[PDB]
Amino acid sequence: QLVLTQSSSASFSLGASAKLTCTLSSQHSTYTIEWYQQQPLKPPKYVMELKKDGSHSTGDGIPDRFSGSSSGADRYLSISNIQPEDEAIYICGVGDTIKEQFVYVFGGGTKVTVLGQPKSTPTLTVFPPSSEELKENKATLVCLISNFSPSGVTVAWKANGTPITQGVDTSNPTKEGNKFMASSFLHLTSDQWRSHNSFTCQVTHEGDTVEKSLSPA
Amino acid sequence: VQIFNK
Amino acid sequence: QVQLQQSGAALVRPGTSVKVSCRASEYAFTNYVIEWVKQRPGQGLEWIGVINPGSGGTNYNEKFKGKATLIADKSSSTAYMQLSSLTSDDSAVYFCARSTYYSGALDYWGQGTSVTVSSAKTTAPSVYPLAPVCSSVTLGCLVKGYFPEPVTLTWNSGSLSSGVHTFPAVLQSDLYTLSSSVTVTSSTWPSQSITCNVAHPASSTKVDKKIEPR
Ligand SMILES: [Cl-]
Ligand SMILES: [Cl-]
Ligand SMILES: [Cl-]
Ligand SMILES: [N+]
Ligand SMILES: [N+]
Repeated sequence: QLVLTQSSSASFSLGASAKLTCTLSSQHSTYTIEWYQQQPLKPPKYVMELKKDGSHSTGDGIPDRFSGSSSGADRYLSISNIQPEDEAIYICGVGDTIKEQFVYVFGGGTKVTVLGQPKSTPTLTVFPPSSEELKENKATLVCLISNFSPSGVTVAWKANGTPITQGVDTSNPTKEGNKFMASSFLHLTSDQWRSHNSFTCQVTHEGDTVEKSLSPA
Repeated sequence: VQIFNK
Repeated sequence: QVQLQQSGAALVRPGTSVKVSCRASEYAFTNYVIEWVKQRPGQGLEWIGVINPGSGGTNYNEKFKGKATLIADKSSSTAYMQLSSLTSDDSAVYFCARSTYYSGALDYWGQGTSVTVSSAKTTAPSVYPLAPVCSSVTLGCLVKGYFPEPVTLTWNSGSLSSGVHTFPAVLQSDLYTLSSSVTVTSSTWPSQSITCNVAHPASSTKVDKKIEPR
């Protein structure tokens, strides 16, 4: 039936021209589609209506770098200067009335990664267990990771040079402005906390390693 | 033809 | 000015039903259709259906017939979606969006309603104050063991907004843990009471924890 097809991922050197493909099921090669922009913890954004003649009708808030063209059953979204902010999932939508029933169908989305971007390395904020939590014979060590791009990180914890896997809970990155934030917690007994000379939060980001350590003394 | 009839 | 305000985060027990609400503002409700979309797990959107507010005319995705029930009430300019017999698959962010009766464009979208389906014990956070570690000082707040999401964290109930960073929660055995930090001058704290405020609607609790010096 009505099916929109896109590649899942696409990557583009910052500043270069990006061309994204949303192919229409052959039976519906003449259909008018919409483009949508999906970025993190934000509602999806209307980008344009794109007809078969290549006529486009972009929504509020959309830069000129965004253009539209058609080549048969292929509908295209063209971004002239691929900027960091353009980094998003691009999804195409199409409506038709089969019988007297209105359907809308989305394609799988194209996650666009802008390449050649300069990185931001995490900065670390560590907290020892509160006196209050220690009274319950529990000890949560806190690692707050700020100001990183790209999103990808791995967190490890060390107890005096030796890794510790148990009681480690690590969050997913989330976006704050142009960069990302994350959190890791190490769950110990108050004895384990007092019986070691140091514990270390170790974040690994794009080849770089950042470490901040805590001592019970 | 494409139809939008809601 | 055109705004679609959706209902709050809802915790639904498995095998029960939920009603989510989308209230329109700054436009004539009956002149446009309200459409409902589900956020897919990794990437993507899934169309649920549309309601013609004037006629009560509903169309649905084949997959949501017998699961979703779209309604709209002209008076309060509000659209409602009922989802029934919910499982963990129904745990997702659901959006309402506006479209013309003539085109496919969903031009204005709602903020989203996050639905959590679980039989997990509703648990109010345990909040610990985190004093500075060892002109300015970074204080912290630990929010340990809460279910479900969301919580709302402020400092001095929103009065202390400058230099706040509230980091993503972690999930482990149906209990969430979250931390926040704040950098203040030596002249603000400890001279002034600085509190981490944690409201958890599902437990009807609110805790204000004073950060106290060592
Ligand atoms: Cl592509
Ligand atoms: Cl209900
Ligand atoms: Cl102190
Ligand atoms: N402030
Ligand atoms: N609350």
